[PDB]
Amino acid sequence: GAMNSSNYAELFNNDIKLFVDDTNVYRVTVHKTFEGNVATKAINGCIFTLNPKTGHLFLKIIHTSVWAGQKRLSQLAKWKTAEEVSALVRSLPKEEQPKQIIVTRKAMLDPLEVHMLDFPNIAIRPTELRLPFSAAMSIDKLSDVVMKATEPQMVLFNIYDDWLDRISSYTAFSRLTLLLRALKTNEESAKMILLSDPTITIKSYHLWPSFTDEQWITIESQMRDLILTEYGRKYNV
Amino acid sequence: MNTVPFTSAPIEVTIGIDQYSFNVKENQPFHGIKDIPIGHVHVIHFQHADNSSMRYGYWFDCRMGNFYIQYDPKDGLYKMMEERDGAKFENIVHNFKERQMMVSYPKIDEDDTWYNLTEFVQMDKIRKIVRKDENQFSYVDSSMTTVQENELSDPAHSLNYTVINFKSREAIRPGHEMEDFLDKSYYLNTVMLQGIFKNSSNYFGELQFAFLNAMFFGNYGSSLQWHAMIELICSSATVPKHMLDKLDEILYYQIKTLPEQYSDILLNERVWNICLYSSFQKNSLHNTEKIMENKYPELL
Repeated sequence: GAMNSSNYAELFNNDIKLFVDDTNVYRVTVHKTFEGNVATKAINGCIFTLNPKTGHLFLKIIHTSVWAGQKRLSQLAKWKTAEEVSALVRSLPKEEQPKQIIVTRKAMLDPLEVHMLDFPNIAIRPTELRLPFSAAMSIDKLSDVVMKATEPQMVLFNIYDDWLDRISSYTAFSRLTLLLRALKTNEESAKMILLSDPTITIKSYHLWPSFTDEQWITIESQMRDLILTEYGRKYNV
Repeated sequence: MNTVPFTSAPIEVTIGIDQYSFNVKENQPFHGIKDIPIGHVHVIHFQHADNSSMRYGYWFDCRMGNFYIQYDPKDGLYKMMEERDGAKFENIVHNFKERQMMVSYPKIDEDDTWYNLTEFVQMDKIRKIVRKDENQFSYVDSSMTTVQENELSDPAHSLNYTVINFKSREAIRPGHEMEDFLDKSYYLNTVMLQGIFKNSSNYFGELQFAFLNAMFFGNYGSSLQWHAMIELICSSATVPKHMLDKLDEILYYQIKTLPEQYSDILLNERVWNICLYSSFQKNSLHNTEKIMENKYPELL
């Protein structure tokens, strides 16, 4: 069934599972044409496929050439996502194939289900959580690799850097989702909070700064304050 | 014109013959139905005055034998049987007519309803869906489940409709995932018509039989099956023109005949709104669309 607040700890048991988020697969700029009509220009996108227990991220870059000469691209985007996810699963050894795939948007269920018919024992699940994975292109290194790509390309990251060396998956996922939630609601402020101090650097093989434990506590409090501030502003509360 | 005599009527029962029905009282001198039109299948069905649960009945074709009804007080139901002694059977039928203890199949001459509802229904195909090869007629009731229902428990009592499943390997060619799911033409025309049903008539026959079982017995799995076969056609971009025109006629008479009070449970809102208004074939069911809008605009 659906994933919600109640069965939230299942993300961190030892059943292999992947989140799939398609929000950044088909990305466009909207502009005016010489004649004053509106047109879109696609830019590169990505499928964000993430093991929430281990941090392993499978970032499938979607090159604009995928769209060439195709109609109804927003619909096609869902099927391309499902195709790529299915191929990822086929590429993985049996003992690494997920037992579940949780799609962040219900519109991916039928596309993935159809693409996964060869894997009847992999369960395709929706979620009621309002996960902030669209904000993944707010992570500078992920955005840079997507925008520089010249061809379809799969790039592998650990989205938790080395945090699991010191904290649990549950805590790591909570940190990740707080950071991304903050980046979604107010990117400029979120990013200011993360880089303000130039003595805290990002390792070449990491996505986030090498905060100490105490500095992560200050950071997380700053991110929480940001999110609450923006809420009051949005709703005048 | 053929006859189905009844040995007696021991329990109060509503008797249906095709789209007609009569109330018969406990131990009323009722002894059968006459003037049944040769050339079509027919269904005789029952609903006991005491158990408005379990409607049941028998599909038959009088060209295939002499059939009669006899109440069984052990099993507590009106049973169809075959009389193999043609002479003994003409003798019963004549004596009962002479005493005028038989109702007349009450067909209006202008009325093609039953033909229109059963055009492609063929007794030999019914007997493959309802498998009971020692009888030439077929029992169906309210509670019988279909093979597909059984997959998601007694196989002897199952409705062996053709399994249709839009998210199956059968339905979806590898490498044409998105195409085949959005445009079911290959599932309809290659897999189902050319492969399994062999022709559109057998397909329409199963579709009409499923409808009639849902209507007459409130058989839920038949209703699922009827909607599935409709949807498969409406969700195919490439359908022979002769099948669309015939489908419009089939559906029109099914919608026309359905009891108004049952439109809630018998008509799947999603399917019908998708077939009439979203599907490739939205524009191809003009009579069915017109009757649906004028009779059940709520559902839409």
